Amino acid sequence: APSLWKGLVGIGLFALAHAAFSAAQHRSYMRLTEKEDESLPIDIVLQTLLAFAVTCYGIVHIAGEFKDMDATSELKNKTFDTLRNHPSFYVFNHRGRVLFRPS
Amino acid sequence: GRRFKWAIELSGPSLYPVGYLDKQVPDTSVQETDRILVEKRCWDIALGPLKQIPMNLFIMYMAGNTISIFPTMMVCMMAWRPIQALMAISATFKM
Amino acid sequence: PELLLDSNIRLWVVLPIVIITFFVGMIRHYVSILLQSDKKLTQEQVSDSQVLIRSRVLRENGKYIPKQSFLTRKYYFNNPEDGFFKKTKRKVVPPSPMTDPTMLTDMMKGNVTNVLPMILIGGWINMTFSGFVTTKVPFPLTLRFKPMLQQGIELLTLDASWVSSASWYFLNVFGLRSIYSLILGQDNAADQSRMMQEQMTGAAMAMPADTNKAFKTEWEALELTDHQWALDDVEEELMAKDLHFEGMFKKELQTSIF
Amino acid sequence: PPFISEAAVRGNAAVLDYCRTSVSALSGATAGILGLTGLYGFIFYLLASVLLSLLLILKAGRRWNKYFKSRRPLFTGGLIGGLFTYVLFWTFLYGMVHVY
Amino acid sequence: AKVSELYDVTWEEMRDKMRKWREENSRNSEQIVEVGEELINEYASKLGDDIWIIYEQVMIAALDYGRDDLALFCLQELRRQFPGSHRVKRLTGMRFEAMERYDDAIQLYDRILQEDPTNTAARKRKIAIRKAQGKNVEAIRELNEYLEQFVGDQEAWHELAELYINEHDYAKAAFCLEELMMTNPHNHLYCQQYAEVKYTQGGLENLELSRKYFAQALKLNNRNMRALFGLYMSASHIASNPKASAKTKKDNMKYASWAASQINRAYQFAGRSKKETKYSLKAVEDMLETLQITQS
Repeated sequence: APSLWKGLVGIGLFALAHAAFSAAQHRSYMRLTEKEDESLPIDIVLQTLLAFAVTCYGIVHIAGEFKDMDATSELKNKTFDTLRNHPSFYVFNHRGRVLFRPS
Repeated sequence: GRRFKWAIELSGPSLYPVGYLDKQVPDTSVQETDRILVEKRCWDIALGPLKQIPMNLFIMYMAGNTISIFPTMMVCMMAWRPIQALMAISATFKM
Repeated sequence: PELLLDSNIRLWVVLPIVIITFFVGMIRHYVSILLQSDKKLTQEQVSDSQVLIRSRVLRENGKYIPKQSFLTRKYYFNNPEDGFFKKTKRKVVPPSPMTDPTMLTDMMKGNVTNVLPMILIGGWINMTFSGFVTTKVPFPLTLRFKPMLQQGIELLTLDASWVSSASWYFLNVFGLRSIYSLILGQDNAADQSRMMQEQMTGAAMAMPADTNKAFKTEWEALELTDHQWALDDVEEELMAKDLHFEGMFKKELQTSIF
Repeated sequence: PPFISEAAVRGNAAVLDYCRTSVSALSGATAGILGLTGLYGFIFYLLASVLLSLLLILKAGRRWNKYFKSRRPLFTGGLIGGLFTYVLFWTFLYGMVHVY
Repeated sequence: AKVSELYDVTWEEMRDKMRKWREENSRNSEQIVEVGEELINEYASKLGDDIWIIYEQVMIAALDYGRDDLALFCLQELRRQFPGSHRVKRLTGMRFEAMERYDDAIQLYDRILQEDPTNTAARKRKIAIRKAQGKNVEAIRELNEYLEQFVGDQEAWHELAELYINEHDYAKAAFCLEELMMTNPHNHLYCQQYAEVKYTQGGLENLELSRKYFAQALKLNNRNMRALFGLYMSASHIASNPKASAKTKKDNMKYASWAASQINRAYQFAGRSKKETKYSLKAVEDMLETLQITQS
C-alpha cells in the first residue's frame, strides 16, 4: 500500500511539472505577441489543481503514525516472565550448558 | 484454618538499606501555609514585562533612524516577543 | 510584468545561490555535530543528581504509596537530629547574580546579536554581483525599503518589487528553516541564522550550581507537600463492568504459536 | 488521561508539523505556477491550510480522543512559519516562469 | 520446518524480528543463534551498525547455548575494528568467567575500573561473580554498596528484591518493590508482585493492603487473572478470620462473590474456542462452588 501512495505522489508531481512547462510555453508565446492581455487556458489550470489535490492526499498517508496516548496499552501484552530476566545480571551456570557441551 | 485446606504458611527468621527502617517513627504532622510570600512572588513576576519596556526603548533610541538590515531585524523581533507571549496568556492566567 | 531578463542570469545566480545556502546549512549542522564534546562528570555530582531525581519522583508520584513508608521517606530526608541534606555539605562558589540585575538580564541576554554572520554572507554575495536583478516579489513594497532592497542599482523610477541577490538569499535562509527539519528530524541544528548560538538537547541535564542551596530548597519543598492516598478510592472499580478482557480475548485467539 | 506518554505526543506533533509543512510547500508551488495578487494569494494559502486541517480531522474520525486530547493544535498550528516557507516557493517559480 | 522456515523469510523481516527480540530481552538463545549465524552467511553485505549489536547478541546467546567457537569468532570481529572498547572487554571477561579462572576476569574488571571510574556494567558483573562464587549475603552487601553509590538503576532494585525473596525477607523486599513501583506507577506487574509479597507476609492489615493493591492494578490492565484470584482469596481469608467487623466482612463477601462471577464469565467465554474447554469450565465451576459453599 505505501508503494502505491508513493507512486501516485510521484505521478502527480510529474503532472504538476508538465503543467508548469505548458504554462511557461504559453507565457513565452504571449511575450511574442503585442497586447493580447489574456489568461492561461482553464484546462491546464484544472489539471494543475488536480495534480495539487492528488499529491496532498498521499503526503498525509505516507506519514501516519498516531500512536496511542495512554502508556498502559503497550505493556498490556508484555509478560512478567520476560521482565524477570535482566541483561545486566546473567549467571552462566545452567544444566543446558553441560547438556549442549558435547554436541 | 481447615476451611481453606491447602494453605502454605511461610515464616521469616548494620543498617545498609536507606529506606527499610528499624524504628517505625510515626507521628508526623506538618501544617505550614504561607500564602503571603507566594502572593508576593506572583505579584512581582507579572511586573517583569513592564520593566522590560524601558530597556527596549533605550536600544530603539540607540538603533537610530538608519534603514538597515540590523535595526529592522531588531525592531521586527522587538514586538514579536510580546505578541508570542500574548498568544498563551490564558494558560499562565489559569496558572 | 516588464524588464525582460536574460535566460543566462537565472541559471547562473538563482540555482547557485540556492545550492550554496542549502549546503552551507547542511555543513554547519554536520560541523556542529562533529565539534560537540562530552563534559566530565564526577561521581559526587552524579550521586547528587540521582538523589535530586529520587526526591522529585517522590514529589510527583506520592499518591500511590503507603502513608507509613511515605512518612519514613520524608523523615529520612528531613531528619532533624542528623539530616542527610543538613550534614552533607560540599564546596560553595561565591555567586554574583542579583535580583534586579538578573531580572533585567533575562531580557538583556536574549538572542539579539545572532544575525550578523548571515549579514556577512549576504554582504559577500552582494559584493560578488554589483549590478544585478534577480527576481521580483509579488508583494507590494514601500519605497523606503528600496535602499536596503536594491543596494547597487541606480534607479529611482523603478519599483521596489524587483529585489537583488542579497534579499533573495536572505529570504532563502528562512525559506528552508522548516524544510531542514523535514529531512533531519525534530531536533535540527541547520539554522543558518543562529550560527554561533548553541542549539542542542543539552549534555548533563542536571546542573547543581549550588548543591547546598538546592538541598535546602528540596528540603523545604518536601516539607511543604502533603499526603493524599489515591489508593483509598477503590469503590469506583467495585461497581463497574468487565468487557475489555472480553475485548482482545477475542483477538488473542487469532494469533497462533510460532 | 491520568498517565500520558511524552514520546507518543512528540511523535504526533512531529507528524502533524511534517504534513503541515509539506502541504504548505506544495501550496506555494501551485500559487507560483498560476500567479495571483497578494490578497488572493494569502486567501488561497488560508484555504489550502483549512482543507489540510479538514482532511487531517477526517483521517482520525472515530476514537480521536485517544489520539488527540484537544483539537486547537489541529486547527491553529504552524500558521506563521508555514507561511514563511510558503512565500519562498510561491515567488520561486513565479518569476522563474513569468519574468524569465 | 527448518528449511521451510528459512524459505519463507527475507533478511529484512529476520533483522526486524531480532530487533524485536532485543527490545523484549527474551531468553531464546537457541533461536537467536539459529537466526544469527544464518544471516551472517547469507547477507553479510551491509548494516554494519546493526550487525555489531547482532554479533554481540549472537555471542551472548552462544555463551548460553553450547558454542564457544562462534563466540570467539564474533570476538575477533569485534576486536578488529574497535581496538580499545570496554564493552568487548566486559564480554571477554564474561566468557572467561563462563570457562574457568574467574580471578583473571576479576583483574580485568579491576583494570577497567582503574581506567573508567564510572563503569556500572563491570561492577554488576563482579556482583554477579560473587553471587555465584560465595554466599548471597556478601553479594547483597556489594549490590547495596553500588546502589548507594548510584541510586539510579531499577534493575539493581529488582535484582535485590529477587535475591531477598530467597532469604524470606519480605520486610526489605516490601521497600524494594515500593521504590520500584513509585518510579513506574502505570506498570501493574510490579503492583501485582508487591501485592503477592505483602500477602505472603500475613496479618489482617497486610491482607487489606494487599487486597487494595490487587484491585488497583486490576483496573489498569483489566485482564490479569492472577491479581483477581489473589483479591478473591484475600477477601475469603478476611472472611475466615474471626477478628473482623460485620460490615467489613459483609463487603468482603460481596467482593469475593463478584470475583467468582467474573471468573465464571471469563471461563465461559473461553468455552467456544475449543471442545475441551467445557471440561475445564466444569472443573473451575466445581472449584468455585466448593469455595462458595464453604464461605457461605
